[PDB]
Formats: sequence, C-alpha cells, structure tokens
Amino acid sequence: APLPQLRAYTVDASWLQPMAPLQVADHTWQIGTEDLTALLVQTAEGAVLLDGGMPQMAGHLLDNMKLRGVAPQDLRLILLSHAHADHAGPVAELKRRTGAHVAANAETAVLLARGGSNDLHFGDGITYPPASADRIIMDGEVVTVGGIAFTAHFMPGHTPGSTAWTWTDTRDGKPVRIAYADSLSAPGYQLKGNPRYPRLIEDYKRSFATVRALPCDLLLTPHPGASNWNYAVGSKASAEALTCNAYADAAEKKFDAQLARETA
Amino acid sequence: APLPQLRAYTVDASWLQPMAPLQVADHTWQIGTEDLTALLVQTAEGAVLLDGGMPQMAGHLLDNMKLRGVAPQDLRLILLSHAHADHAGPVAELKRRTGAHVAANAETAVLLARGGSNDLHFGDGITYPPASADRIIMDGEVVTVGGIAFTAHFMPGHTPGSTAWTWTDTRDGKPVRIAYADSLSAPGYQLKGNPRYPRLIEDYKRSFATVRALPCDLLLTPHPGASNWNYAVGSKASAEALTCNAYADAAEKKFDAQLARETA
Amino acid sequence: APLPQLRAYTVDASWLQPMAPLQVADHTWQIGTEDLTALLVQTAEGAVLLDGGMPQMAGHLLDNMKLRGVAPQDLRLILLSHAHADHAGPVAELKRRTGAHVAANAETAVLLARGGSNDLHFGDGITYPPASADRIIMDGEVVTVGGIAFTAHFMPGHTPGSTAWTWTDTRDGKPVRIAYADSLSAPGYQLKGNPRYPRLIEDYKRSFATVRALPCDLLLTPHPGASNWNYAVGSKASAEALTCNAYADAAEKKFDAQLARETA
Amino acid sequence: APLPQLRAYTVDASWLQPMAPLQVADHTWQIGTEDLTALLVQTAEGAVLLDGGMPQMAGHLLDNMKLRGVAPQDLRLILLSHAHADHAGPVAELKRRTGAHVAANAETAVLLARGGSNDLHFGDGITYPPASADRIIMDGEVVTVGGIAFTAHFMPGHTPGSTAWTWTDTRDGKPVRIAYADSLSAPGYQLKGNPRYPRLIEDYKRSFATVRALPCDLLLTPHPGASNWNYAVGSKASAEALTCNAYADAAEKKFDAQLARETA
Ligand SMILES: [Zn+2]
Ligand SMILES: [Zn+2]
Ligand SMILES: [Zn+2]
Ligand SMILES: [Zn+2]
Ligand SMILES: [Zn+2]
Ligand SMILES: [Zn+2]
Ligand SMILES: [Zn+2]
Ligand SMILES: [Zn+2]
Repeated sequence: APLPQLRAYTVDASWLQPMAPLQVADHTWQIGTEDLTALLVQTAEGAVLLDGGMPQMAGHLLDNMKLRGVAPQDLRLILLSHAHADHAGPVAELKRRTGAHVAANAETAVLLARGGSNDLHFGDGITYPPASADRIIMDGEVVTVGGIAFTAHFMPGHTPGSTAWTWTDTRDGKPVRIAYADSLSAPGYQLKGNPRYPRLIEDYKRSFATVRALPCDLLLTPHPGASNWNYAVGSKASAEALTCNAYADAAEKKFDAQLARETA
Repeated sequence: APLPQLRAYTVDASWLQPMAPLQVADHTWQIGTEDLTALLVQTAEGAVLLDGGMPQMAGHLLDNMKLRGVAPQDLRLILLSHAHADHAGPVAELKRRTGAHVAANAETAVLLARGGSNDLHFGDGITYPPASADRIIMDGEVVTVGGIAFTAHFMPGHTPGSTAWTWTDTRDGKPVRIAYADSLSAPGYQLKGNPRYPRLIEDYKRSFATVRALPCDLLLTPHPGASNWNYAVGSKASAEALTCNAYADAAEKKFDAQLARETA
Repeated sequence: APLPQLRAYTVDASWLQPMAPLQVADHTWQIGTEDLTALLVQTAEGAVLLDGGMPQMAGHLLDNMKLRGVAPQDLRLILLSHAHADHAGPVAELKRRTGAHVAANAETAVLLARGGSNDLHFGDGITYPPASADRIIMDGEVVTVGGIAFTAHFMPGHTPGSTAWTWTDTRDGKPVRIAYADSLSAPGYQLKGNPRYPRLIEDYKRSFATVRALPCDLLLTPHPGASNWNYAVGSKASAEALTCNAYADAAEKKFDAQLARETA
Repeated sequence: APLPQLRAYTVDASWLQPMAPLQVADHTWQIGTEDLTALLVQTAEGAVLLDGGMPQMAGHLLDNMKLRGVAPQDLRLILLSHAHADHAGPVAELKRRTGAHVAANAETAVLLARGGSNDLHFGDGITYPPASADRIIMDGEVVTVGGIAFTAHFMPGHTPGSTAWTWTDTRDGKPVRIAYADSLSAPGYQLKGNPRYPRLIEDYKRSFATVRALPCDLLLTPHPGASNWNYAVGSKASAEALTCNAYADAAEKKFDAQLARETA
C-alpha cells in the first residue's frame, strides 16, 4: 500500500467563471469571477488591485485590466484581504508580469511568503506560489495612490493577518464610502483551546466589533455571497447587499452557534 | 561638501562588559553582560537562549555556554524579547555556529529578517546582521523544550513584535514563576499621530495591563536596570528587583509624562 | 466555460512505496521509497539526510530514522541533490519537526524558497512547501558532521543548482568512496535557445565531464533506476549499478539524441 | 576590558562627492558620485538604474533622476554589478521610494538579502540594509525595458554573483556598444585554499577571459578609476578609458602578482 497521492485544491465552478468588468463606483471595478472578488481602482497615477482570486486567474485579471485601459506597467500596488489561495493565488505571477509592489501586514506577509503552507488550520492542504510583501502595513495606516487613500483595519480571525480596507470613491462626483471587509468565517476551524491559535475566540470577537464600526456606505467582501452581492446580475448586483452591521451580526451568530456545537 | 559618512551604533561600555554566568534559578542563568540580559535555560534535552545582546557578544555567549557544559550543538532554540540590535544582535551568527532554531512572532520575524533596518522610529540608524525565524509564534502559544514550557505574551509598543516570556523553574525543587518582560520605553518616539504606527498609544496602554497581570514571582528585563537588577553584585543581584506591577506602573508614568510633553 | 481547476502532481506508485532501511555502507542507509532515494548518514555527533523524496514522505522518513535509533532532534543537517518536488518535497516539514538545518548552493536555495514555483521549465506545475536554506554552499566546499566530510560538486543542467555529494564511508572498516550524483535528464526541456536558460547546453556538457571525474567506488542517484539500482531486491540492490563513467556516458547519449530531435 | 564597539564602514571622501548628471550616450547617464558609478538609462517606457553606490546616496540619486525628468515612479528596474555595500547600498530605500523591481542572479540575490553580511571575505564588516531580488537572472539572459536590451554576463570572482551588463545605445543615432563590467579586484582576499571559496582562482581566470570577449565600444566600471574614467572632468571624462582587453589584462597581472605574494 503506497503513500497517498497529492490532492489538488478544487473549488466550485462559479469561483472560476470569468466575468467582464462591473463598475462599483467612479474609480472602482470588480474584475474577478462571478464568485471571487478582485477590485481594480483606477487613479491618475496608476491602478491598485485588491485581491486576485485563484492562482489560475492571473491571465483573466490582466485581460480585464486591458479592457479598462490599464497596461501591465500601470499596476502600482496589490493589497490583500487575506493570504489564502483563493484570494492571493495569482499574486506571485502578477508581480512578475506587472512590476507592482505588494503591501501587507506582518502576519499576511509571512503567510504569503510560504505560499499558504503550514496554515494554522489547513496545514499544507491549500498552497499557492509564494510571494514577498514589499511594504509592511500597520493597523490604521493609510496607503495613498493617485490621491486615493486606503486605510487598513486589522480584523484577525479568519487568518491572523485578515485586513479590511476602506476608501472614499465618488458616484458621479458624490462621495461614497467603500469598505472591503475580510471573511469572518471559521470553516472547520477548531475554535476552543487551539494550540496554534490560543486567542482565536478573543480575536474574532474583537473583529466583529471592528467591522461594525467601519465607515461604510457600500460593503464588499472577498466572497461576494457573504455580503449578499450577486455579480452575475450586472447593474442589480448590489441591490441586496448587507450593511457592515448586518454582516458582522450574521457572522457572529454563525460563530456562536459553531462554538456551542464544538462544546457539544 | 561630500555626503556624510555612515555612523556606527555605539553604546555605553557597561553594555559590553562581560560577566561570568549568574544563576537565577535551578535551570536559568544570566550569561550576557553587566547591562544586557541574555538568559540560558538548561534542560535535559538541550538549552534555550532568550536574547543575545549586541552583535559582538556572540563569542562571549558561546564561551559562557561552554562554562555551563552546553556545547554549541546543544543549543536548540533562541527566543527574543524584541528584534533591536542590542538584543537580537548576534542571532545570525549564533544560528550559523550552533544549528539552533529561532522562534518569534510575525512582527519580530519580519524586523529580524531586515536586520533592524527600516525601523518604525530609528530608520536605518541601528542595524545588525539579518536572521530568519524558523517557527512563527502566536499570542499565548506554549513552546516546550526538555519539559520546560515557555508561554509567549504579546506586549506591543516598544516594537510591534515585543514579547514577554513566562516559565516556571525551581529554586532547590520549589517552583518559581519567572517573567522575562520586554522593554516598555519609547526612547525618542513620536507617540501621537505617528503615520508609521497609528495605534501606538493604544498598544502601549494595553501592554501596561498585560505586564501587570503576568504570573510572576521573579521579574527580569532585557535591560536589567529597568527592573532594578544589578548583575554586577552577584548573589545580591535581585535584591531590589521590581514586581510586574511596579515595573508596569513606573513605565506608564514615564509614558504619560512623555506624552504630555509631546503635546506641549 | 470556467477556468480549469488546479491539477495535482501525481507520480508512479513505486515512487510512493515505503521500504525498510537498506544499508549501503557502515554509516549510510537508504530510507526512502522503492523508487526515490533518501540517504541517512549516521555519525557520532548526529545524522545527515540527503534528499527527502515527495512531500508526503515526511512521516515515513521519521519512522525509518526511529528504526535506526535516530531521534528527531539528532538530525543535524539536510543536503539536497536538487530542489524539485520529488526530492525536496518534505524539507519544510522535516525542519519544523527536527530542528535540522538545510545547506544548499545559492541556486538551490532560491528555488527551495519559492517551493519549486516559477521553474525554468515547469512553471508552477510542480510546487511544494517552501523552505529556507540556512547555510549557503560553494562549489568544492566541504561540510563536516561527526567527522564525516561531504564535498559538494556543482553539476548544473537538470536544475541550475544541481549538486553531487561525495564522501568516504567504510564497509567493515575498509574505505568506500560514495558519490551521490544528481539527475542528468532533461525531461521535456527546450534545450536550444531557451530564453530562461541561455547556456543550458554548455552547462550540461560541463556537467557530464564533472560526473565522469568524481571519486567514486559506489554511485547512487536520486532516481535509483538512473544508476541501475534496484532497492526492492535488498542485498542484491547494487549488483548492476553503473559506474560514474557509464552513468555520464549514458546520460550524454540521451542528451545528444534529444538535442538532434529538437533540431529536427 | 569591555568588548569592542562596532565600527562604521568609512570610505574616501571622493566616493561621497555628489556630481550632476554626465551624459555617456544618447540614453545613458552617470548620476552617482565622482568616484562611484550609478548609471541611469532612460527609455520610452521608464528608466533603468545600474548600481546605486553607498547607502547614503539614495537622496542624491533621486535628485539627479528628477533633473533628468524621471519621476520616482518612472524607475522600473534596478540592475547590479555586485552586492557589496558601496554599489548596492541604497537599493532597499530606492525600492521603497520608487516601486522599482530588482533583477539579479541567484548569488547576488542571496547576498543582497542578507545585507552583505556573512561575506565570504569580509564577514559582517561591511553591511547595508537588506533587499529582495524580484527577478532571478541566468547567464546570458536578456532583460528588455522600453526596447533597450540588457544582456547579463556572469563574471564570478570579486563576488560569486559578479555580473557584467552589455547594451547598445546610440551617439547621435549611431550605435555604441556599452559594457558595464564588474570589479576584478581581490582586496585582501585569501586566494589559495580558501575554505569558503575553493574554486576562487578558477573563477577569476575564467572571468578575465569573459571580460576580454565582451562586445564593447565603451567600457565603464563600478569604480571609475579601474577603467581610467575621470568623472570630474566632464566632457573629457572618457578620454583615457581602457578597452575591455586592457582592463582584463591589467586585472590579471595584479591578480597573478598577488597570488605569487600569497604563496610567498
Ligand atoms: Zn480564507
Ligand atoms: Zn476565501
Ligand atoms: Zn529596543
Ligand atoms: Zn534595548
Ligand atoms: Zn528533477
Ligand atoms: Zn526527480
Ligand atoms: Zn566590491
Ligand atoms: Zn566597490
């Protein structure tokens, strides 16, 4: 009986279903797949990418950038929600092909640098090509590109380095406060007495409160279904989207129920 | 008028004054200099080093280990308070010469990896040879070597990755709770509205409360004068040592006064 | 039509077929699988591992070390032939579980650090958990553990960092010169005018001559079939093994034929 | 008697003497100091920097780029001769302030990543802020920016990763072959039987032959005096410059004399 073969990270088909750019605000565009968010922000001094999706999405992202008039060398910065394979997947290839820099907090930087391996909960089950962060970000630090200011808000739990990003765009010149909040799920995590993450419960509980207080007129999430976006229906995509409060409340109720189940 | 020459990091002579090993408890020894702490813990399965001091102290540390019967290959693990040049200085050389591993949190790992350069407050003024952390530690995580359990307690402020370490030794078989608490100083830091560390004040304030609640019968600090140790007087070294409460209280009063001065 | 799913690196079953330790010489043991070499060298000051095989072989290797009386903390050093997933696969996990250091040349170190990704020929098709090299080795440099001296011989081609290792063991006290020579295959490589490896042909040709001149009484290779070893037949495993000259000659004839085919 | 204080890397004043940009060819400019080369190549798609000089030269380089009409974000790529502090000094700061990428061979990448520490000959005596290489280059590989093609030629000896760069510029539309050849000095090196560089002599001897055969109408070197440039005399700076043959011949004669002295 030989040792088992390695298994690939397979995902639902809708995560891999390309879509054309969908405008979110004057400078902000969804350019990922129907079920994975990847936000392009276009400024007068270059573009910013927030998340990339799965590793095989690199070519799709570059195609959608080209549709927006963004050449590979116009991509200045890549920001991340968290460094799991389904959001940071293509970062290594994008850096090689664009010359962009990556900015991340220390926790995200170290997980990105090992390609998602030795994950606190998944081990080596979900890996991707490693990448190096070029700028280390602190909680509340402001990153500016072309006059648009992105503020980082640390929200540990789903990963130690999970981060929300806020910025103000316009909608026909009128200001709109966008919040790109990270996942608050704990998929199959051991929550209580986890030797690799002893303070996991306390971090999640603080993070629910962080998300509740974000300045936000429009909430988006790395998995669009988590904030009730439907990228497939085009102009009506944001009709049913949740507020920050409703997203945090829904996430905390699932968390408390999962914690009670684990206890029992 | 040419550009200025580079300047070396020069320190008080007492920081560089070697001393013979001083026993702290049954398994725990101070083996650094009169004014820089470096703790050796000897177990049945190898030795642990907490801090190393300045870069030029590598040979002294190895000599003092040899006096304790610890061969270079018996050093299993290096733990750190924080990754400034006067505590993590010799880590790169010690790893090369012993085969030890380094364990650190993500913040300390990334600062260690750039040799203290691009420091949030010191820039490139105080650098040292870079080293890589082999094990990333989470807050409250327990590291065990030879049955002795070290628990990490994150106390950000002096650096983002500043860490206290606690363990229980014996004194002639009777248990003694040791706390190696990091610095709580802010030497020349901009505290308020610092763009590189927006939440510095909140982190320090939480850290004062963390240090107050450490389980501790005997407090030690990377700079021994900060907890009123006097390594030079041998057996009487710990006579005047502060409690955790007194150390945190004294540190917070200096912090509040410095913050009021900066305001004015 | 969605993007393709990621594909796992699947290998022949015999590569994953565990075997008990097979003695090669007084201090040297094959402890990998029937079709992947992993050599354990036991000295008076600890053990050395040369190669590890596939990522999922970490537990098997630790089990076979335990059968030899080698505890996890007795493993001092890991050396590599080359940093493809089928030889460096488990290195990251072995370092975490043993405290060993890894020594490698600069080329191997950088490929190991990206987990085999962005391979000059395979792209991201064959990746594994990244690891960091602790000691960088130069051509002809001698690494000594417990009195046993390993000499590195660079033989670029299969990877830029491909390395042969030589050492002298005994067979009942009588000296035997062992050569662990790396692969000389070019599986599906573009050899001529390769933009990522412009001097590939010149490097292979020099490497054939390097292997021919190795001091060698007993040749072993990362893939045992390449030097006509048969690990499955126990005591007769080395009966048909090739000399260094015959291995290099056979490899060069395959290389020249492949190069003529590519031309045509 | 305390341990010695750390010593700073001090250099001759002329190495730190700023100068205004000096045109070398239609697209190529010397923008470093009177005694340290730093070449700016301006293309239609951004600028390339070859070497930076000492760590404290970062601000000067950015000022001289601005005089040439090159904004910080127009700097696309940094190439290096070798990763000693007097040529790679400011690379870390330049990357942070420009968003440029660094391309280097594996040897140079690993020395750059440790900030020049653990140098084969200098130990930790001459360090600088570490930086990460973003693109790894192979011997003979071509790097293209804005249509201008740079070819790497490995010339190990002064460091293992020492590299010459060649490209074709114009002088009023007429082609001129430029060679930026690395140092061939061995300042205070142990050449024979060096345990850290066993094949040093063979590498130098091959490198002399590599430099002799470079395609070259105009030779430049990281230290301008080595190829008889005089940056201080402006238009006459290149009057007495050596050919590639004369530079290699002069370097080999010094090398042979130094080797005979070491023997005696
Ligand atoms: Zn996730
Ligand atoms: Zn996800
Ligand atoms: Zn400090
Ligand atoms: Zn200090
Ligand atoms: Zn291979
Ligand atoms: Zn193989
Ligand atoms: Zn040099
Ligand atoms: Zn130089």
